[PDB]
Amino acid sequence: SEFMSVAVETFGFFMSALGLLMLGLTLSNSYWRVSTNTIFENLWYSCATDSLGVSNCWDFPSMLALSGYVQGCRALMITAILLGFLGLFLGMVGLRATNVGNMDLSKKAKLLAIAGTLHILAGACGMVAISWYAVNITTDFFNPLYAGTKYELGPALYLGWSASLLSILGGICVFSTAAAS
Ligand SMILES: CCCCCCCC/C=C\CCCCCCCC(=O)OC[C@H](O)CO
Repeated sequence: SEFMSVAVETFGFFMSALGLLMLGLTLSNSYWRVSTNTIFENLWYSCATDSLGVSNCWDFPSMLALSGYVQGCRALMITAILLGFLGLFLGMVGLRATNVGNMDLSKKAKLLAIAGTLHILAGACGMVAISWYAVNITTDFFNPLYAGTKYELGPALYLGWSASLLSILGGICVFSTAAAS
């Protein structure tokens, strides 16, 4: 019975770590959306590939981010990564075999529950940011009246959606094992 708890604990911990790492990869990924020249943007840069092949990038203007949804998506992604770091750290200390200080199993269980919640919240923040970003792009693309540039969903959004799910599912596992102590 103890093996099963440890296995799920270990599994959930590595899932959370994987989700956090991918969240960081998502935030720094160049392809949040691509013009259906060729324009591709993330939360930080707006770029353009001119004929033929040459690509240039400019910083995503802060007023544009503020007047839109980008600055909000920035805040949710940054929060998610910070929460995931706090969760990874506390989760690492909360593992059964871990000897950082000299805490009993009960104190470890409390830490795992906190770490578990942090990963769930991190996945939630990432989930909202990706979805918020995605809906804005999708609404414009399928709008006949929309005169502006139309974008496709970028690969990073599928990476972020996966990352968030991994964080949530991982956090659930860690939290479940914590409740059993
Ligand atoms: C174990 C966990 C490991 C993974 C966790 C990694 C956390 C950091 C990764 C990405 C954050 C940075 C994303 C890219 C930041 C770009 C900053 C930039 O150059 O911005 C230019 C300008 O300010 C824009 O307007």
